[PDB]
Amino acid sequence: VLPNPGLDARIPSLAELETIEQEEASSRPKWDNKAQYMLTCLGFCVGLGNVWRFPYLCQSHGGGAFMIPFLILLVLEGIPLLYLEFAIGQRLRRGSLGVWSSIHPALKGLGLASMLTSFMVGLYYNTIISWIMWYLFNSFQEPLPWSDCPLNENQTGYVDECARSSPVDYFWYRETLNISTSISDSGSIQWWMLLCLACAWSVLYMCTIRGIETTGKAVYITSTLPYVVLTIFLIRGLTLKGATNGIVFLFTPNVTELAQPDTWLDAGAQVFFSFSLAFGGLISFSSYNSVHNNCEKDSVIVSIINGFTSVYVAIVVYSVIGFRATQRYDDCFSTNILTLINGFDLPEGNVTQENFVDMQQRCNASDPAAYAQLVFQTCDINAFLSEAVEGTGLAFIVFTEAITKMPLSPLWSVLFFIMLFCLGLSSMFGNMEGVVVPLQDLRVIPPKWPKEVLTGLICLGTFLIGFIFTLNSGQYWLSLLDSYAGSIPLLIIAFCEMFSVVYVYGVDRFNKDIEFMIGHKPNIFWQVTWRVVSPLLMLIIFLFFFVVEVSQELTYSIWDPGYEEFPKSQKISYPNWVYVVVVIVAGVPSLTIPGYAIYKLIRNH
Amino acid sequence: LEFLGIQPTLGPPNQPPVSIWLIVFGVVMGVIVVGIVILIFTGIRDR
Ligand SMILES: *[C@@H]1O[C@H](CO)[C@@H](O[C@@H]2O[C@H](CO)[C@@H](O)[C@H](O)[C@H]2NC(C)=O)[C@H](O)[C@H]1NC(C)=O
Ligand SMILES: Cc1cc(OCC(=O)NC(C)C)cc(C)c1Cl
Ligand SMILES: *[C@@H]1O[C@H](CO)[C@@H](O)[C@H](O)[C@H]1NC(C)=O
Repeated sequence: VLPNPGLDARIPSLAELETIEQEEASSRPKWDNKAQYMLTCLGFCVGLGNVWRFPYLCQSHGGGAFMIPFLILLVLEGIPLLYLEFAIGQRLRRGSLGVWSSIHPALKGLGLASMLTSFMVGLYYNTIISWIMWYLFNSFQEPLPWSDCPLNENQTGYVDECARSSPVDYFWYRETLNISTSISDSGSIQWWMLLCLACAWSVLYMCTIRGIETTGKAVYITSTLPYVVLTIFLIRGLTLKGATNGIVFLFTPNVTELAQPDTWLDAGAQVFFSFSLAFGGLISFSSYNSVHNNCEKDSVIVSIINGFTSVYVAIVVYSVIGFRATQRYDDCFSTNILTLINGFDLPEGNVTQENFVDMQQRCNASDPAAYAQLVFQTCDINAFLSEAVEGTGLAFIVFTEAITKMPLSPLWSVLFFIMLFCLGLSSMFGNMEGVVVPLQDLRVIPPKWPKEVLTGLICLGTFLIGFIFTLNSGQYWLSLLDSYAGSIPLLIIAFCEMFSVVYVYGVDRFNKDIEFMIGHKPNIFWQVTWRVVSPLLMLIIFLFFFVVEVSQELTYSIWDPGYEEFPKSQKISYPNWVYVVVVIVAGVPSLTIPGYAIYKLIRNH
Repeated sequence: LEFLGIQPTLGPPNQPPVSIWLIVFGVVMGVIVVGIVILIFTGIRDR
């Protein structure tokens, strides 16, 4: 009903907008061609959405049809709210804290909330990009370390840890991570990891030191390289033995997985993370555009590009998974043939894949008590594809071992890690601007010490706070933080977004703005979504999440070298010592929202 | 050609002498420091 008095005294009026047109240039670096602006936006969106998130356990837990709801959920939450965003910054010529400071200053809570969310996201994406570039460093050599076990001091055999497990598994978990046996124990400083993280921070600083002007120069290649590499990796993927089995595995769904509604929750959280709304970055890009700049069509163009790139990534990754499964199945069948051949002294080349069962039963029927001691393996296809990684291994302990079975292994590994580097750089650009803009807009520092040193001090702050993940057990810490990235606070600021837009800001004003700078009166579905139907879903899914989470199943996997059937999974639940951290990391913003409102109510009303 | 009781033992390889990744990181760090210094010089020079 718009109960706010003096609603116009703070928003830039139409006459003021006309006057400020084409006269202000200081502190507001004008963009180049708007196509480059969409390029940066789409690159940041795909970079944040894809790496470490889509092919993560989100993709490999549903294992197939998981993605079908997601796309639908797109049109139920992506297009509307992204249309609600991408234009507030355009109208107000300011974002971050400006939007929620200039309108209804009583709450002003989404500002610091988005600040904290972006800082949390960056704090761990820096570790992720550090690991990616460390794996890049160890390339550029024919004998890739993740290809053969290191012989121990005996000079004739491998270590038991490397022998029982895989070579690549040992290289990731021991040579690089040096992971601990629990969370309670702390290891060394892992100097090489810290040095790599320092190099990552340095290159991120170099690629953006002055703001958008430096960012755009790098974007022209950062947002285009991965796209060119994905196609060549795909076309290499099809021309592989046993491929196109993963594709038909992905296409075929199971109904029972659709029946369980946790996949709905995961798809909603994933689309919200991927499109990167309620982050402050998009409003910050949009705050430096002309008033008459088109916004409705470029938004759907970006959305379609993101939706197609997701399908492309899924197709490539499942083609590789299918190739790996076929190779493993072939090796197992060859071993099964060889054991019978050795046991029964048959000619080599008589028992093939097509005539294995009949000969296997004929040898058994010839003479019992000699076939009995033979131990056969029951490996079968459609079960090797189902084996998925619990986390972080889909690009480190799976894709590398598939690379090692291809002709140009080092160069192809280099290209793969370069594409991951580029995507991580795009995401870091977006997050870094999204956190650094509100600090400058807050005017917490005087004109002196300009942005060149402000970015330096904030980047150093991030560098010296990110030492925790460099510890031996730090990986475990990351496991407990990523699961709280798209946590409750992000959803609550999301729920705040549109009801503040539709119940505080005049929707008629927004419509008049659309007819002013865009025209093409928005369709009925747009307003009905902006008012009702669309705002409720997230509330329902949040209530469903709250109902589900009462059945706590928190548990972090452990390497556990001192453990029988060592190449397996370890369940240890969680120590209560970190439980208080959930209190620290979650629920803080709710303390600050009502304070100013109650203070004003008791001071004036 | 296996003799079923005699196993090969003299096959130890060692190709990389000293940590080529160290030299790769060194050249990357050099290139990135050059970028830092040129960017800061251009920034402080542009009035
Ligand atoms: C092959 O080895 C199995 C190992 O037991 C035996 O098969 C028996 O006969 C039929 C096979 O259809 C089964 O119902 C029995 O359970 C099997 N075990 C027995 C009787 O102890 C047998 O040595 C061989 N069977 C054939 C068909 O060659
Ligand atoms: C873009 C991409 C992401 C991806 O996800 C795995 C992953 O994120 N690993 C990081 C944790 C390093 C896998 C693949 C093959 C590709 Cl192409
Ligand atoms: C149903 O999804 C589950 C995953 O738990 C799995 O057992 C199977 O791949 C699917 N069912 C069939 C018949 O394929």
